[PDB]
Amino acid sequence: EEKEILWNEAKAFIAACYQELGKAAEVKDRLADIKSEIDLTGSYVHTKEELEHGAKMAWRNSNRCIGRLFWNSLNVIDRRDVRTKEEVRDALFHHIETATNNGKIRPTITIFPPEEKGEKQVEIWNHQLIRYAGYESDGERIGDPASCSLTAACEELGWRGERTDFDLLPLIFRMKGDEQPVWYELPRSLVIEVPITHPDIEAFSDLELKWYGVPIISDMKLEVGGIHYNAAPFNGWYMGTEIGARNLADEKRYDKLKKVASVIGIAADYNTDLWKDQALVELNKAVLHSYKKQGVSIVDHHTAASQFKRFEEQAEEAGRKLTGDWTWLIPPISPAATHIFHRSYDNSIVKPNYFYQDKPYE
Amino acid sequence: EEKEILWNEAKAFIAACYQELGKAAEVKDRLADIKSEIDLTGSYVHTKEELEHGAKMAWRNSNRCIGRLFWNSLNVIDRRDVRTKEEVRDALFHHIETATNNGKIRPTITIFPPEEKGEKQVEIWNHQLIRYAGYESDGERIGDPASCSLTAACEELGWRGERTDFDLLPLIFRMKGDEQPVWYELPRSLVIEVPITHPDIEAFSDLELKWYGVPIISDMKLEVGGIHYNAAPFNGWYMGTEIGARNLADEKRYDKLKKVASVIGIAADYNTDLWKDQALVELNKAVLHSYKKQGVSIVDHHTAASQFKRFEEQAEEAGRKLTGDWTWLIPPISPAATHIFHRSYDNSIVKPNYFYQDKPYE
Ligand code: HEM
Ligand code: HEM
Ligand SMILES: Cc1cc(N)nc(CCc2cncc(CCc3cc(C)cc(N)n3)c2)c1
Ligand SMILES: Cc1cc(N)nc(CCc2cncc(CCc3cc(C)cc(N)n3)c2)c1
Ligand SMILES: C[C@H](O)[C@H](O)[C@H]1CNc2nc(N)[nH]c(=O)c2N1
Ligand SMILES: C[C@H](O)[C@H](O)[C@H]1CNc2nc(N)[nH]c(=O)c2N1
Ligand SMILES: [Cl-]
Ligand SMILES: [Cl-]
Repeated sequence: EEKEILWNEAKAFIAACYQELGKAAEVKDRLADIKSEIDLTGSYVHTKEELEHGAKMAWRNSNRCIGRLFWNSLNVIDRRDVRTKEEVRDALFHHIETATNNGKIRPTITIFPPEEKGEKQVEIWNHQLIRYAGYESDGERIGDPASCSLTAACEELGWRGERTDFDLLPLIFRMKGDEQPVWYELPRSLVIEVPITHPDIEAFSDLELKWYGVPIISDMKLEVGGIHYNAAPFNGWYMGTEIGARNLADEKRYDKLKKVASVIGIAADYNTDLWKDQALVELNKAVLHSYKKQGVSIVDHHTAASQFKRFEEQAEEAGRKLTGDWTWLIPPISPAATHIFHRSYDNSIVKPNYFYQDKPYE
Repeated sequence: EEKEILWNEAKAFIAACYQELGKAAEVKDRLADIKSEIDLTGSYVHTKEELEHGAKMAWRNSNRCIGRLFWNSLNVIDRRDVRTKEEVRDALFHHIETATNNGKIRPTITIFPPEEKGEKQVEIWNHQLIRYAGYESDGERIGDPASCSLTAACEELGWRGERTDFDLLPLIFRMKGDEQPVWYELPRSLVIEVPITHPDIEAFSDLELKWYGVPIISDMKLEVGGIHYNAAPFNGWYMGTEIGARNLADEKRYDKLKKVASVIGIAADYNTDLWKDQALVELNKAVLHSYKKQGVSIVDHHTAASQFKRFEEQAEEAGRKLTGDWTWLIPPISPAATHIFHRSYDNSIVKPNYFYQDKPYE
């Protein structure tokens, strides 16, 4: 019946995929082959065309992503051939280099071997391939609180962070058949970072803020036609509010709004002064300016929502229903200044798609 | 069976109301009386205590309101005695005067006779008792677009607006048995308005903006224990974002952000400059400053969310489940700077409550 779930998902995906690719006449023969393959082996293997179009459909179906206009130009790297930890490590280094593209970011996904019987072949422990460490030791908070748990697990395995506020975590992943994950320090030449400065306020550099160029999510499973690719990291470029309203501003993250208020010269004393809102706007302006100045791709939330509107129009023109999660699509600053705020969205789950999965620590 | 819906809602309300009022032993006798009264007359009449506590429960159950901490201090005015249009007009003038309270706003509801067999006794055409007119005549837009339809209906009945951007609409309501509503101009001495100025930027007054002091909603039905009070206007004080992010900023309302940008001296040319977000913050700061300076009650969205957090805590302490609509509770500026953004809310409908109802025009 697990086998039954597979065939049913398989029928649905192939029919849809081949219809979109102009190959509907080949559906019959392909499903035949697949049915025999499940019969004998307990699974089936995607063609390169299937896998590529499946990852692109999965992005197109991600209800929580404002960035979907560009779903059809996803760069897909097929690494179902990897068998060793060195090959996995090298494929991850490669994804970083090719996605970064000297700052002109290319949306990319690298796909590793799928689960076999719910049994992972490769288990990545990172939440993003590039992320900062976090520490908490009797009172003292250093770095990114969101990474405390993973940082502690790494330090169990013999790594030691320098305890700056921006230590890069090592890649950490376990292979099927190994008891402990291995880890590898990232080579700094592969990692672009951006110092945060403000276009008008010189003192803003006194805060000594920075962020990394490319968010490479490695904590989600790609599901395509009943095959579960648990290890399949993917990246876009940032929308500036993710850095300036959330990573740098949230009280449970870097918590910088009182420091931002002080450097832009406003009091942080009275709710009615709206100092938090003012500080959020100047911090977000600094983040966009800084990425643009350094030649690293980024989009502001107004341009992003306009692109998303085109995505909605495109879907209607193609006869496809649109699904979305309004609570994630609205940006955290000036949401009502976007068209998204003023309409509603059907939050149904459609596959192929990406699904969150929790880590072995945690 | 309509009679059956009534008794069932009646049983539920009395039991709950009397439990909260420490009167649970009187439930049996009261329900008995009520059952006979429905038997004979097709309905029942609330005691003054029931009606007052019911309106207060209905506020406490309004999922979309961030202001519910103060539900138990609602001022309830019982006007189930009115029979003429002059009495209705005078009760509405009175609500304005007593709610305004010289600027120290008192949350108030005036309750008129309920529907009898779905038959209204009094039908108020206004959406708020104080609101600005709107006009559109081949290209030319004047005043509040949200009021175009109602403004046109009034001008059918012989009223004529001066066609400023801030004409006050007349009260307009129909009585049972009359074919046409009547209308009455508001006396300006009852209506507080606030000129919008900025605490730091002198030029802001060049925009010649103003808003009215008190939002008095007259477009909703109060439902209490199966009795439908369609005419029951109620007011709070404003949260500043309602004026500055929505009434004055929205493209389909007064649409002032490009004018705000020009007067605060920033360019309105590039999405990445975040000029809309900057203009929204300065406009919202001006609205709070201006209401405070004039001595008219208002709350900022940060203080409001903190009060709402106390409302959540109070509900837990009392053993009551909390219901809310996250999509309306988050403020339209800096939503993620409030605790509301970071939790989830059960959007179930609980009665007594307030329910939207559409107008005869429209
Ligand atoms: C190309 C530029 C891209 C931008 C600007 C963009 C923007 C975003 C943003 C702003 C979010 C919400 C984050 C939050 O509010 O917490 C998000 C979520 C998401 N995006 Fe995109 N995205 C892009 C590319 C991609 C790509 C290439 C994929 C996959 C192939 C993807 C899949 C998703 C998914 C699955 C989520 C939900 C993540 C979760 O539940 O934790 N996005 N995106
Ligand atoms: C005392 C100060 C009050 C404040 C600051 C307040 C604040 C607000 C705000 C900000 C909204 C959302 C408006 C929007 O985003 O579109 C709202 C909605 C609402 N409030 Fe309150 N409120 C207060 C008092 C009251 C009172 C006294 C009642 C009734 C007795 C009430 C019942 C409601 C209802 C029913 C809605 C939903 C309206 C709709 O669906 O159109 N509120 N409130
Ligand atoms: C490809 C991509 C591009 C982009 N610009 N942003 C994103 C958003 C990434 C992102 C960053 N911080 C936090 C999250 C949420 C993490 C998260 C956590 C939990 C518990 C569940 C769940 N579904 N998701 C997501 C992804
Ligand atoms: C008592 C009260 C106090 C306060 N500070 N704000 C409010 C919000 C009033 C308000 C103002 N503009 C617009 C709306 C929404 C009107 C509205 C329209 C439709 C179609 C449905 C529906 N449920 N509601 C509500 C009410
Ligand atoms: C249904 C959809 O979410 C709709 O556009 C809502 C958005 N949330 C809202 N939130 C508030 N505060 N006021 C509104 O009028 C609306 N309309
Ligand atoms: C379930 C609840 O709405 C939750 O707090 C959400 C709020 N919406 C969100 N929106 C974004 N963009 N990112 C998040 O991580 C969350 N968490
Ligand atoms: Cl991030
Ligand atoms: Cl209003």
